[PDB]
This record gives sequence, C-alpha cells and structure tokens, in this order.
Amino acid sequence: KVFERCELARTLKRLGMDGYRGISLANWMCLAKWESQYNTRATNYNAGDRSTDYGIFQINSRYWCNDGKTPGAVNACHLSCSALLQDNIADAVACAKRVVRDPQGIRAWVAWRNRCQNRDVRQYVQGCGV
Repeated sequence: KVFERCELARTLKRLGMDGYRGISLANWMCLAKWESQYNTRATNYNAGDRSTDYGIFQINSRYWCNDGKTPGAVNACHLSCSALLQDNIADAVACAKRVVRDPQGIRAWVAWRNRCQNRDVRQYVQGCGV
C-alpha cells in the first residue's frame, strides 16, 4: 500500500507513535517518507552484506526480522520479514518501536540522520489533524 501523507500521520498516531520514546510524529513521517516514499511493500537488497530492508520503515533483516536467507542474522522483533510487507502497519510499528528502544533511538536509521536530523520537519504533519 502507498499511504497518502495525512492518512499515514493519523495511522501512526492511532498506533501510539506520537512521542514514543520522545520521538515526535513529524520525525517518524520524515523517516517513512525518505525510507520508502510511504510504501509498505518497498524492499532493498544489500548485495554487500546479503541483507534486505523491508517495508515502510525499511527495517533490516540482519537484526530485526527473519527472512531465512541472511547469514548469522537475528530476529529482535520476533517477526517474519513478511510481516513488514503488509498493508496494515501495526507489526511494522511494533518493530520500529523495538528498534528505538535501543541506544541510538531514532538515529538507528542513517536516512533519518541524513534528511531529518536538525531539519524543519513540521511540513510532514501540517494539516493532518494530528
């Protein structure tokens, strides 16, 4: 599913993402936007290390979900990477919360650092009623 901006903002808000571990809804929107252009079936294979990024948040198979084909990988979200390719984002949100429960927080995603950190992200939630 390809989410429309404001539709996604309210979806994330209803799932408990606004301020989760101090991360505003605008930051999560900026992350999904730059990671997948709001696309739940987005995927990116990393030929360099045999891992794959899955879904709207592009969560990596090496540590967060199991796809059965990444060497010595773990599954901290206790999910099949397939769960991260559903139109319903509940499972992807539960995993994203798990990622940020670690030391780096939202910084776990390099793209957040490159295009969201120290930027004006207000535009992502403006007019969404969140």
